[PDB]
Amino acid sequence: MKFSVIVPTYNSEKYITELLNSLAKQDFPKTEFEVVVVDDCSTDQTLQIVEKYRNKLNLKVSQLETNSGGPGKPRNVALKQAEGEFVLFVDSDDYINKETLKDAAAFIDEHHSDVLLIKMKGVNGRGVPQSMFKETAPEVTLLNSRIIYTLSPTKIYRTALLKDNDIYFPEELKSAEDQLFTMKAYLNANRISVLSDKAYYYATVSPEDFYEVMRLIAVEILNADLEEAHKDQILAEFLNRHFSFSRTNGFSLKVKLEEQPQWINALGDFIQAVPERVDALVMSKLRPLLHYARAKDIDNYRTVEESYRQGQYYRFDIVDGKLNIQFNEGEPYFEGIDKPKVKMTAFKFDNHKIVTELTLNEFMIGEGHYDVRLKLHSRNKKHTMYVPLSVNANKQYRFNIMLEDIKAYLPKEKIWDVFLEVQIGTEVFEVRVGNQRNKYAYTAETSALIHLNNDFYRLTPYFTKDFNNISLYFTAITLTDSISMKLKGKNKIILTGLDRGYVFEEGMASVVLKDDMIMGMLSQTSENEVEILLSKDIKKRDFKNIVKLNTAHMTYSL
Amino acid sequence: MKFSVIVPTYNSEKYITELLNSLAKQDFPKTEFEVVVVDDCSTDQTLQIVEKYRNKLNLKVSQLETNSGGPGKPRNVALKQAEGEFVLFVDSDDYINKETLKDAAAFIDEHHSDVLLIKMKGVNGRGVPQSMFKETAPEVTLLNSRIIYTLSPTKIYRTALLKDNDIYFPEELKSAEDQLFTMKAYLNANRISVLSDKAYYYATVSPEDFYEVMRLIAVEILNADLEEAHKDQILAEFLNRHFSFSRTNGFSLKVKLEEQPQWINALGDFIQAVPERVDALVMSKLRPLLHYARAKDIDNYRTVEESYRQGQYYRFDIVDGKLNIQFNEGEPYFEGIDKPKVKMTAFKFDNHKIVTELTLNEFMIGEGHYDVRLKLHSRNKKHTMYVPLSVNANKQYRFNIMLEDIKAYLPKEKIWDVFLEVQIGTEVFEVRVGNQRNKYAYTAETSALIHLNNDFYRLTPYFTKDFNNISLYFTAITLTDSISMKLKGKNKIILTGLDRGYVFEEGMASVVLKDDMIMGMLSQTSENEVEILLSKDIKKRDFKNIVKLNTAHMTYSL
Amino acid sequence: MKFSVIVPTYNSEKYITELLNSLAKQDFPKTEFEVVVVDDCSTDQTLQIVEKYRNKLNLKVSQLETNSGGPGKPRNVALKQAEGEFVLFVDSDDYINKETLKDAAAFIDEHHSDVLLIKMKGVNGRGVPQSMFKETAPEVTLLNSRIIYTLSPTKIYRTALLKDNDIYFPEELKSAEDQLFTMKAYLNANRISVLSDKAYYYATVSPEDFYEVMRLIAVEILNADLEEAHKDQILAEFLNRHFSFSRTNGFSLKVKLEEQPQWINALGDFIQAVPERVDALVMSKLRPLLHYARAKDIDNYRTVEESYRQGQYYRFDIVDGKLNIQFNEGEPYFEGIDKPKVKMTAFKFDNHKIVTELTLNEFMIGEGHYDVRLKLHSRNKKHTMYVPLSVNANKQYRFNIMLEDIKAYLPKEKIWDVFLEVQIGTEVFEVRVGNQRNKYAYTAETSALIHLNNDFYRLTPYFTKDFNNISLYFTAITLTDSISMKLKGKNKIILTGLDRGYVFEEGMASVVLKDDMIMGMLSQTSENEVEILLSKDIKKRDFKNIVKLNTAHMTYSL
Repeated sequence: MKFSVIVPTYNSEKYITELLNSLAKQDFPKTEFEVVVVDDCSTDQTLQIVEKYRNKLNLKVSQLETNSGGPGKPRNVALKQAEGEFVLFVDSDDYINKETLKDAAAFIDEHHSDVLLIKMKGVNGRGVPQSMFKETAPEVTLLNSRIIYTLSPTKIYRTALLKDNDIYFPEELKSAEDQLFTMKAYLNANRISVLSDKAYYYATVSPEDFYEVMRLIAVEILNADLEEAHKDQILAEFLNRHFSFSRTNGFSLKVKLEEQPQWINALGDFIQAVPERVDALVMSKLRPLLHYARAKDIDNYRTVEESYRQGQYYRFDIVDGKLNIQFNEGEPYFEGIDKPKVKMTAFKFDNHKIVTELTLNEFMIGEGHYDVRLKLHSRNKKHTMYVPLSVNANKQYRFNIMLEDIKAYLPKEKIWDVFLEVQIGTEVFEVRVGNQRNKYAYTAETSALIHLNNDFYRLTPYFTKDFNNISLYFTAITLTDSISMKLKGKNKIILTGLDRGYVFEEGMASVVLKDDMIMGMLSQTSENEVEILLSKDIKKRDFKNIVKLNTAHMTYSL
Repeated sequence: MKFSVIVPTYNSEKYITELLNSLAKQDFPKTEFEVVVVDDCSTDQTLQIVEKYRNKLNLKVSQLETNSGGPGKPRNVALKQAEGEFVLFVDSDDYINKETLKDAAAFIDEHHSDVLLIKMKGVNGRGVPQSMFKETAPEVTLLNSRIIYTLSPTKIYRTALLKDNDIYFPEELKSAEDQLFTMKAYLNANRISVLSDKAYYYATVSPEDFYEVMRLIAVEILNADLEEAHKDQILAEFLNRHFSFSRTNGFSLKVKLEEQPQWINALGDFIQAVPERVDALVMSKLRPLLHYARAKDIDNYRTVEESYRQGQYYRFDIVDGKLNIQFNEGEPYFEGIDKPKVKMTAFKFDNHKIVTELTLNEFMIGEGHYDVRLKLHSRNKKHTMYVPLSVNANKQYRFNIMLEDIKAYLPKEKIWDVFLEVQIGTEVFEVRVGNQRNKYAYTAETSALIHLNNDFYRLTPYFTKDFNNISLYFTAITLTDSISMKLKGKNKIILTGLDRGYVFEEGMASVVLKDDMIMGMLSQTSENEVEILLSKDIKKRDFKNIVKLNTAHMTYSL
Repeated sequence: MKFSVIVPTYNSEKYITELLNSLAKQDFPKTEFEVVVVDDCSTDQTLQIVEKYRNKLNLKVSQLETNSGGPGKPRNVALKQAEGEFVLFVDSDDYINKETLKDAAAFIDEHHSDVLLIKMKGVNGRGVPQSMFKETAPEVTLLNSRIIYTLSPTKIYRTALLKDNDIYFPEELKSAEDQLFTMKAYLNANRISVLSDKAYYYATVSPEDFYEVMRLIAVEILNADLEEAHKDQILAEFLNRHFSFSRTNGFSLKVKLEEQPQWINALGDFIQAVPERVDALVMSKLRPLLHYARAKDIDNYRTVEESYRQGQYYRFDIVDGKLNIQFNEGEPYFEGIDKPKVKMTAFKFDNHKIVTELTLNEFMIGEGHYDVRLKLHSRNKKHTMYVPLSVNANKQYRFNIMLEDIKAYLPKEKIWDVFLEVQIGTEVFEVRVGNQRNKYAYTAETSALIHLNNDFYRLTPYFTKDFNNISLYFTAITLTDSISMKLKGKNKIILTGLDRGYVFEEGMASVVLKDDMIMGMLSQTSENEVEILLSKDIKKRDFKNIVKLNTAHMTYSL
């Protein structure tokens, strides 16, 4: 055979039908795949609905003598019963696509994959991460990709890869038992593949056993058949993920103060299993958690997290976007802790204002103790412009760049670079924003009209070619050469942007003649067109005498 | 017996029945507690009411020869008559819970407590503090707990603890004679417990006798059988409560000038008893007061309290959130002295922006030496929002909360608390506003329409129930279920608020059809109706086809 | 003979007749003055023209054997020949007022001056100090007048003062030689006077010599027959002028680098004769320059001058308006080193907002390290308003003052003066603005209409009489007494300011009736006339029934 579907079931009567159908609707030969469903001793008509697919699917039903309490053992007993060339672990609450086994079998015969990663899609609001399923790579490792950011068994593994190297689910450890199964596959797979052509997989205690599994992963990486420099970098990105997205992230804040001695000890043996040379590779804000984990000093560990949330430190000084923190009278100085990273999460504008939203992802300092201002620096480093913070929420700072405020300053230069100024007392940081951002919500070269001294200019936001950073292009134009004015119907004025697009502020509008004016409603139909739904009909001979044209906050005389 | 309820009555004919019912409704054996009632020579029929409880309770009735002037003497006369193992001082105007004695004996039998503190709860608006009854603790001392913040005799004392140490209420001092009693019992107790499982207690002249009690407390603190360091600390926290809550707090600003020399002499002999070494442990703002109390200088004492009210000082400078104040010409320099009083004098809001005016009534620093920001904190303390200062005048700080800038940050949570950040260099003060304010010029549950991603929400400014503090409530609504759109006449659209009133910005407003628009005005008729006086008339069949409806600066899709 | 006029000439043939005529034209008896011309070995016909006057004047004519290169040796030769009671030096290209000797003679006989300054006047673009010639003064000193700011020898000196004290021009020092001569006269003079009734005097290389003269002056001052504190004070004034206006100012920025060591060595020897106690007496900015001059250290000296000129300092803070500056690593801090100049480069306003731009023309600290706010201060100093910065471009600071934000605070006072507050940490500058400005863009008394609690007010910018600064006058008005409203045609409403112009924001506007509304476009046709071009006709009977008039952002109930 080719595949072998393993399904851990436990009290899944109300939704096993959604999975047994996906396996039946499979666009794949029935003789080249099987479904091994081992039950964890259910108390409902679960096997009785599975047996409704014995004729539609090659089936191997098994049931444990007693309940195990997790998908660990049901997947292991089914792993010994699997006779196919590959395995696919699917929980009973999930389902797959109709062409999942078809596209996977072809992808195997072309790249000869040992571990295959299919892109997942979340239903009913389930994540399911995405940082590794943006492209289709026939070969990845734990450094050049993000496969280390997903460790669930919802992937495709080679049966010989897991049986020869002895890779089974730890039955005794019911806490995150899956993270060891995948990491053992990642370190022992000669080639790891990521498939991302469509949506394939559709998903729906004492900290002792948890921190033991983490220690097992740190040991498997150090003892794998890889280069020593690569072993700690793989272990570093694993600590980059554990201390940021697992339950360890801030346990001294949430876990009861009575049970924190139980946490710091179990976590202590995990970090003690990681060499102290790896601390230079993990994220700099995690090193104070790595030192206080080995020493098992919970009091000094609870303070490091409390010093991060509220941004209060006992003693500190800054050396270029990186601080040197002393969390207590006598504790050592952690140096090289982190210029703050800036990502432009939003960018909207028109002929009235410019609304940007810069978000500070990695800023160790707490919010409120530092002041930020948006800097608009010229290319020749002569003129600049500072726009204050309009409103902020957490580390999302929104600036409202009103054009009327900066109209009399743009004609100084044609290239206005957009920096973000960060200041803490007397230390001013100059971060160039642009290279990290979301998808630009406009078409390229989309400018906005600016009237100034009976002349017309266009403020063109664009990204530089060097480092993809955003700037503002301010140059003089001619109206009749950029935007055409036509009369659609008898109560609509269409402004069509010829060479480029021109966005404008939607809402109320007003056109003016020598002796009459008509009110209208402006609305952006497309990126290079604008409709003005007027109140009364304007005759075409009156359309030739449009003296002035205003918006809801800006005016333009013809 | 296990308990001896001591009841000092005097003309309690109108409310002793509630107490005598609560003492009979106890879920406690009758032979374990006695009610020792000592009347202070009443003028009415108070005793005739007590006598009718002799068949339900083991009653002890007595009456002094003349009125003593308070519960002072009647509490000691009942103490010699009390033969139960423990005493319980309950005023003639208050009453206790059904399970008071029952939950007290079981708790004493489980920890052998010498002073038990039952949780007090006030009726008809009576404080009754709350800081020390947040938890049920088996053992607490005068430095790791707030038990010093409650010196009322309404507690459970061990008959041996009071008698074997000559702990009796002083008779010759009528002012605060009950604080020396509890402090004598606090220091001499080997174990102090606090029972806060439920609500147990329901509570309803020359200063020569006042500060004389305070003097006996300071000497009692210095002559206790504790460590010398623990003596000065218990003496300090006593000064931290006396000078903050008793009559000393600002007496020079209230007492007549002809009687302030009398006050500065009595308060002096109490402060002269406190060694000058203990002042280093008192709160820094009281050290100037403790100095002029020993010197008994009332002209310089009044100078300090007036300086603390208005923020004026003869010569000062700020050194890291702490000021060094000299109150007069030729006086020593008090250094290292360290929240402002806020009253929301105005609050206006609509579907466009929010206007609130927060005023600083009392601050220990002049304007221009600190920054202020408006904080909108979430209930779970996960999210936050800061609005920059729009304008200020002296100490009246006004903020403009533009809804367009904050619409992207509200749906993160549903409850937002309104704080007030005040940063002096780096030390921040987060003041909860709303309780002190002017009259709320709106009706309760008055919300405001908000539009975001074709959804309809409501911003409901409300006041919390625990502390009357203002907050904002964000949740979803159905437009056709909270607001109705009707046609008054032919040129008026009457917006009606059903379940709650909605405020909107008055001014220009337009309705848009598919191929026709209409200009109009917007005037808030009443608090739950809005008039849209249009420019032209509109037929009833066209009123059904209103696709979009805007205000002065906001749009809304129908 | 009252006067001896001493004239050094050198190739003066083209201009010598002007002086000789002015001496011949003196309204003074010829017997009572002589003219002593000593020619510095001219190669033209200077002497022959001079001889033409030997009958009109008592003339002594001499000529040196070789050109001395300067007036020093010629004047000394003449002074040895002078028999006048007084001498007057006039340069060969200068000339004197016809009434000079007559007026000076009378002044001398009334006051017995030993040194007599006579007011100078520059022709053809020359100056010529004036600041010490604003008044006539019979007796001045170096410390209570500005005489130390003019050291040329174009003055009247008592011959016996010079000869008895051996006061001659240094011949071997060719630079600034007249400064030593005049300093010596001042210090020996019993009375120094200034005669300013009219314009009397009409005026048309290595640094070893320059700084050698300066060192002799220091020695001369310190050795004078004056009080010790006075010697130090006089010397401080000489240093103030010398570093500010002599060739010493900025020498490390102008002189070739290879020669700056030579400058600092001659300058160093000069400053080394000045006791260090005197540095405390000099303008604070000069103190670092004095320090490094004494040490003859050009590298640190050049850094100081460059730091001043570019506003960059290695490390500094500001305490109460003065800077503490460390100019280089390891160097001493110089403390208490000394307001920015402000020009109002824009001012626009309407009934909706005020827009003003302030430009810092000169400021000892670069952009970004200070904060600025606009301050409105009531004339009685009781109330204050602060407006945050809206945007800034380099040192151009723009403030948008939204009148809706300040409407509630304006009624407290009538006069609001505009200040710019500049805060650097905790040192605050209050700079009154208006006296430096671009041309005010409105007719005087042009006002804005404000509506507040059913009452109408005008906000009127104006300029003060005493210092021409800008203030805001806020007072109540009666609308129908101040502004007329009339109908022009059928679709235009004209608002005319009757007593003053009223400026309104241009753009959309509306008039509201009790059952109707009409939109329009507002345009400012003149500075006291506003036109609202309505979207339709209005009957005369309904124009009288306008209840409400709205602009783009404001409403006015009529």
